[PDB]
Amino acid sequence: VDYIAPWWVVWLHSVPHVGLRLQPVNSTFSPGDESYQESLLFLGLVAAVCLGLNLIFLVAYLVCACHCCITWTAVVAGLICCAAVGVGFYGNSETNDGAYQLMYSLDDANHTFSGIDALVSGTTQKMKVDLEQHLARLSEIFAARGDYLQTLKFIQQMAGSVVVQLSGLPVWREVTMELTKLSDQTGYVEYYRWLSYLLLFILDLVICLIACLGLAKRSKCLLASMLCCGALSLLLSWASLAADGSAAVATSDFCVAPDTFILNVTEGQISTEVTRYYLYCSQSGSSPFQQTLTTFQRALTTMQIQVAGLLQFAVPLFSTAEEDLLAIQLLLNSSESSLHQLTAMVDCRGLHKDYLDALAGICYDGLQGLLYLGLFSFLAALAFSTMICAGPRAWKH
Amino acid sequence: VDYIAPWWVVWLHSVPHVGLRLQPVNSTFSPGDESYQESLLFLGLVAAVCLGLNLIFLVAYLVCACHCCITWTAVVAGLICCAAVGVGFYGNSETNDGAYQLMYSLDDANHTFSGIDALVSGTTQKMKVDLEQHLARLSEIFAARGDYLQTLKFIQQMAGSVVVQLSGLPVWREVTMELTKLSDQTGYVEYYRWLSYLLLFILDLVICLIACLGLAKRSKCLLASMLCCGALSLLLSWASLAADGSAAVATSDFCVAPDTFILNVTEGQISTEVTRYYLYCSQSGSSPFQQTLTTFQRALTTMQIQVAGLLQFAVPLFSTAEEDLLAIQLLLNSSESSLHQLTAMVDCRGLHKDYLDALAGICYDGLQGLLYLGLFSFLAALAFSTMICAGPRAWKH
Ligand SMILES: *[C@@H]1O[C@H](CO)[C@@H](O[C@@H]2O[C@H](CO)[C@@H](O)[C@H](O)[C@H]2NC(C)=O)[C@H](O)[C@H]1NC(C)=O
Ligand SMILES: *[C@@H]1O[C@H](CO)[C@@H](O[C@@H]2O[C@H](CO)[C@@H](O)[C@H](O)[C@H]2NC(C)=O)[C@H](O)[C@H]1NC(C)=O
Ligand SMILES: *[C@@H]1O[C@H](CO)[C@@H](O[C@@H]2O[C@H](CO)[C@@H](O)[C@H](O)[C@H]2NC(C)=O)[C@H](O)[C@H]1NC(C)=O
Ligand SMILES: *[C@@H]1O[C@H](CO)[C@@H](O[C@@H]2O[C@H](CO)[C@@H](O)[C@H](O)[C@H]2NC(C)=O)[C@H](O)[C@H]1NC(C)=O
Ligand SMILES: *[C@@H]1O[C@H](CO)[C@@H](O)[C@H](O)[C@H]1NC(C)=O
Ligand SMILES: *[C@@H]1O[C@H](CO)[C@@H](O)[C@H](O)[C@H]1NC(C)=O
Ligand SMILES: *[C@@H]1O[C@H](CO)[C@@H](O)[C@H](O)[C@H]1NC(C)=O
Ligand SMILES: *[C@@H]1O[C@H](CO)[C@@H](O)[C@H](O)[C@H]1NC(C)=O
Repeated sequence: VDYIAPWWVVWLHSVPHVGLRLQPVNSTFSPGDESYQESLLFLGLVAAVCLGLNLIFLVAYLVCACHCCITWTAVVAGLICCAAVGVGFYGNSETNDGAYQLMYSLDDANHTFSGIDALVSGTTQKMKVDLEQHLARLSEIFAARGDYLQTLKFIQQMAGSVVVQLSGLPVWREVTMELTKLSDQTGYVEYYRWLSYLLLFILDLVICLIACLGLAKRSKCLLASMLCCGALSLLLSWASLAADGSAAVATSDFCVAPDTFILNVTEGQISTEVTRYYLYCSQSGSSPFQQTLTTFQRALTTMQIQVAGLLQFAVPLFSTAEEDLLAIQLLLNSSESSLHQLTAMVDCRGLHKDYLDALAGICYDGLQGLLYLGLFSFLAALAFSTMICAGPRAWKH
Repeated sequence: VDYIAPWWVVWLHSVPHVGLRLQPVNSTFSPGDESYQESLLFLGLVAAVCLGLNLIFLVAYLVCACHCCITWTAVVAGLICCAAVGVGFYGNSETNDGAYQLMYSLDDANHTFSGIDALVSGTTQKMKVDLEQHLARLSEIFAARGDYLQTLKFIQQMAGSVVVQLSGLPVWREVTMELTKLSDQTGYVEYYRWLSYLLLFILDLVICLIACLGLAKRSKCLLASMLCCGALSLLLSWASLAADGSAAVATSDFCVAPDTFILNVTEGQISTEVTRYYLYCSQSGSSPFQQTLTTFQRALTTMQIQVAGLLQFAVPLFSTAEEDLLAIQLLLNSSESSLHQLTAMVDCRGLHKDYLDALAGICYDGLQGLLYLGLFSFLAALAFSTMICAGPRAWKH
C-alpha cells in the first residue's frame, strides 16, 4: 500500500493560485509564506465577491418584482434545502472522521516516538549506573585477580560501546512535543468547526421549517423574520463556502507533495535519511538503524559470554558475590529484551502506517468532506436565493 | 490503550438467552453451539410475535374506526418517519464503518502474517541452498587445508542451527487462509447488508413522500397503494428490528469475552502462549520469540566473524574464487536485514493494535450502529402504525 494522489486532489491543485494583485504564486504548500497566504485570501475574496453579486442580484429581482406556481417554487426550494442539509451532514461527518483519523495517527506516532526515547534513555542509564555499580562492587571481591579484573574492564568497555551506540540514535523529544501541539490544535479546531457547522445545519433546518409553516398558515410578522434570517443565513453560507474552498485548495496543494513538505519542514530536528526511511520505506534492506542495532546486539552477546564464563568459573573459587553476577545477568537479559523492543519500534512499518493513515484521513476523508461542505454551502445559497426571489409573490399572495 | 467492555455491551449481554423451549442457555459466545443459535432464533421469534401483535392491533383499530386534527397526526407521523430515516442513515453508516474497520484490521494482520512467513521461508531456503552451494564450491578451493575446512564445516553447523531455530517459528499459512476467508465473507455480507438497508430507507422515504402528496391532492386511489406498501414496509421494518436485535445480542456476547473466544477458537492452529502474547500485550512480560531470535542473531554474528576472518586471511594466500566469500558476506548481511525485519514483525505491538482496532470496529462502531438501526426499525414501525391508524379518517374525510 503506497500513497498515490487521488484525482480530485490533482484537479483542485490545478486551481490557479493567483494571489491578491493577480500575481501567480508558485502554489507549493508553505504556510507562513506571504504569497501562499495571499492566494488563500484571494480565494476568500473571490467567494466574498460572489456573495456580493448574489445579494445585488436578489435585491434587483425583488425591486423588479415589487415594482411591477409560487407554491411549487417554495416546495422546490424546501426540497433543495433539505438535500443541501443532508449533503452538509454527510460532508461534516466525513471531515470530522478525517480529522479524527489524523489525530489518531499523530497520537500513535507520538506514542511510538516516546517509547523509543524511553527505551533508549532507560537502557543507557541502566547500563551506566547499575552496571558500573555492580562492577565496582565486584572489584574488591576479585581481589588480587588480574584476569578477573581484565574481564571486568572488558565488560566496562563493552558497556561504553553500548552507550555510545545508543547515543547515536535520534532523540524524538522535540518531535513528540511538536506532535502533541499539533494534535491538541487539531482537536480544538475540529471540535469548534464541527460544532459551528452543526449549529449552521440546525439553524438552516429551523428557518426552512418555520418558512414552510408560515406559508401554510399565512403568517405576516413570522415570514418577515424568516426572510431576514434567510438573508443572514445566505451570507453565512457564502462565508462557509469561502472557508471550505480555501481549506480544500490548501489541503489539495499540501497533499500533492506530502512527502516533499514533510522532508522540507523536518530538516532541523530530524536527519534526512531517517525521514526518507520512514516516509518512502524501501524494502531494499537499507535501514539507518541497522548498523547501530547490530553493534548493540553484538556487544550484548559478548558481555553475556563473558559474564556467563565468569559465573561458571567464579563459583568454584569465590562463590561469595554471585548475587551480583546474577543481577548483571538479569540486567543483560532485560537489556536484550529492550533491544528487541527497540528494533521492533525503530522499524519502518508502524510509522509508515501512521503516516499513510494520516494522509488517508486528511486527503481521502478530510478533503472529500470539505468538498461536500462546499457543495452544501452552494446548494443552500441557491435554495435560499430561490426562497427570497419568490418572496414578494407569496407576500402579496 | 487496553480494551475495556463498554457499558452498552454489558447491558446487551445481560439480556436473557432462554432458547426456544424457555430453557436457559449459556450466554458465552459459541456460534457453532446449537443452544446459542436457538437463543438467537428465539429473539427473532419474539420480534416476529411483536410484529404479529402490532398487525393485530392495527387491524382491530381500523375495524373499530370503520365501524363507528387528522392532518396534525399525519404531519406528526411524517416527522417521526423522517427522524427514523435519519437515525437509520446514521446507524447504517456507523455499522458500515465498523465493518470496514474490522476488514482493514484483518487485512493488516493478514499482511503481517504473510510477511513473517515470507521472511522465514526465504531465509531458510537461502541459508540452506545458496549457503550449501557456496560452501561446496569453496570446498575444492581450499584443497588440502584442514583449518579452512574446519571453519567451513563450523559455518555449516551454524547454518543448520539457524534453520532449526527458524523452523520452530509458527507457520501462519493456515491463519492467513482463515483471515482471507473471513475478510471476503465480511466484505460480501457488509456490501449486501448496506445495500439492503439503503433500499429500505429509499423505499420508506418514497412511501412517506407519496403519502404526503396524496394527502394534499386528495387522491384516494394512490393512498390505497400507499397503505398496502405501508403494511409491507411495517412488516419489513419489524423483520429488520429482529435481525438487528439478534445481531446486536450476538455481538455483545462475543464482545464481553473476545479474548476468551479468540483463545478457545485458536487452540490448535496457534500455540496458546503465542495467542496470549499477541492478545494481552506483555510489554512488561516476555516474548516467546525472544529465545529463538537471540539464538538466530548470535548464530549470524558468529558466522560473520568466521567469514570475515577467513576473507582477511584467505585472500593473501589464495585470492582465488574469493567472489564466493563476498557473496556469502552479502548473504549474511541480507540475513541480518531479514532478522531485523522479522523481529520487528513478530513483535506484539502491530498485531495487538490490529486486534484492538478490530474490536473497536465491531464493538464501538458495529454494535452502536446495530443499536441505532434497531431504533430506526422501531421508530419506523411506530410512524407507519400512526399513519395506518389515521387511515380511515383521512379516507372518509
Ligand atoms: C505524547 O507522548 C508524550 C510522552 O513524551 C506524552 O507526554 C506525557 O503525558 C503524560 C500524560 O499526562 C504526562 O504525565 C507526562 O508528564 C508527559 N511527558 C512529557 C515529557 O510530556 C503526551 O501526553 C503524548 N500526547 C498524546 C496526544 O498522546
Ligand atoms: C538470563 O537468561 C538466561 C537464558 O534465558 C537464563 O539462563 C537459563 O537459560 C536456560 C536456557 O538454556 C533456561 O532454560 C533457564 O530457564 C535460564 N535460567 C533461568 C533461571 O531461567 C538466566 O537464568 C537469566 N538470568 C537470570 C538472572 O535469571
Ligand atoms: C492475505 O495474504 C495472502 C498472502 O499469503 C494473500 O494471498 C496472495 O494474494 C495474491 C494477490 O492476488 C495472490 O497473487 C497470491 O497467489 C496469494 N497467495 C496465497 C498463498 O494465497 C491474500 O490475498 C491476502 N488477503 C488479503 C485480504 O489481504
Ligand atoms: C556486509 O556488511 C559489512 C558491514 O556493513 C560490509 O563491510 C564494510 O563495513 C564497513 C563498516 O566498518 C562499511 O563502512 C563498508 O561500507 C562495508 N563495505 C562495503 C563494500 O559496503 C560488507 O562489505 C558487506 N558485504 C558486502 C558483500 O558488501
Ligand atoms: C516552485 O518551487 C520549486 C521548489 O522551490 C521549484 O522547483 C519550482 O520550479 C517552482 N515553480 C516555478 C513555476 O518556478
Ligand atoms: C523548503 O521550501 C522553501 C520554499 O520553497 C525553500 O526556500 C527551501 O529551500 C526548501 N528547503 C529545502 C531543504 O529544500
Ligand atoms: C457457561 O460456560 C462457562 C464455561 O464453560 C461456565 O464457567 C459458566 O458457568 C457457564 N454458564 C452458566 C450459567 O453456568
Ligand atoms: C471452548 O468452549 C466450549 C464450549 O463452552 C468448551 O466446551 C471448550 O472446553 C472450550 N475450549 C477450551 C480450550 O476451553
